[PDB]
Amino acid sequence: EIPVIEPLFTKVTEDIPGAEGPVFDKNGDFYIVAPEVEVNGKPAGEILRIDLKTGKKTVICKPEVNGYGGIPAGCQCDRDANQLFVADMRLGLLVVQTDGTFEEIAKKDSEGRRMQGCNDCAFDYEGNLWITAPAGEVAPADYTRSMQEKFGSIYCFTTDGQMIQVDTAFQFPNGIAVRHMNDGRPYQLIVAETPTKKLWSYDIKGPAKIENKKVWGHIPGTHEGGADGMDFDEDNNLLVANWGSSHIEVFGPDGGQPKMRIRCPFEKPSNLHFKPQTKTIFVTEHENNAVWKFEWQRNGKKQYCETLKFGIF
Ligand SMILES: [Ca+2]
Ligand SMILES: [Ca+2]
Repeated sequence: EIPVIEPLFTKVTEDIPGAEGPVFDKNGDFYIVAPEVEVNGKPAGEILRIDLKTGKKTVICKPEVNGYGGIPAGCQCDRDANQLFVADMRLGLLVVQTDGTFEEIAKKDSEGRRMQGCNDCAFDYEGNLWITAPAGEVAPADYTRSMQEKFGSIYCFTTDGQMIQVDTAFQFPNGIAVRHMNDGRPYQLIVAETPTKKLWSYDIKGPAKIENKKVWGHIPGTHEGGADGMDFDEDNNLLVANWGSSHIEVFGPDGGQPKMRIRCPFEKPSNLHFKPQTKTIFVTEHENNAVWKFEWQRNGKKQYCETLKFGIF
């Protein structure tokens, strides 16, 4: 018996193929990605800015490297600069400027191995970027994904520019989040393994240093799919989009089974993001390829881009 709530969901915008990676930059502007946009059967994913007032869409970037289009899927906003870090299933990790210019971060990791296509990412408060990589090698390699075979990896892009594969053998690692102690120190890394209906955790000992891999939680349902994107609220409750279940699961700090479920007026929630300093959660979903918003019980946990480099406390 798990309590379920049915809050009012308000449509923001639609017609965004594979709507994913909702994020707010330092100016408060809202962005999302459309990974499934295609031109002539070839990838032509886009990064869009959405006007929250009218809901009008503006494509600011259509990533492409050497004639190979991208499949942008997840985002995080930087702190020291107002730029976006985008996980791309075809191009790896991208840094995108608000004027639409972009740069591909790496073609190979620290060990010289070819970079894998990424899906989502999360910054810890020290500025390290944790990334899931469910795809195979980046372009120009043939596109493939670990939906059946276990070749999905996890990366950590350190503050000193190193791209380190921290673990592998995942069956489609998807959403990812970092739990911090009250003193702001990175404590645990939570990784969603979609098809297996599992949420995994690691203890963070330092930059690109994780240990004690554990099955942290279980996603409900026997439907095809499972945990996609996720984020923490200010009380460290973890909200997880359960693709294919019509619900967003709410886990307590200790994980295990959901302590609560949120019913959505659609079947495929993909990701979510809190509007800075509010209880408003923006949700992307793949049933109607649209963006919606609803009010949670409390404010979200501050993202890295909201913290101060030169603060006192
Ligand atoms: Ca995802
Ligand atoms: Ca998010």
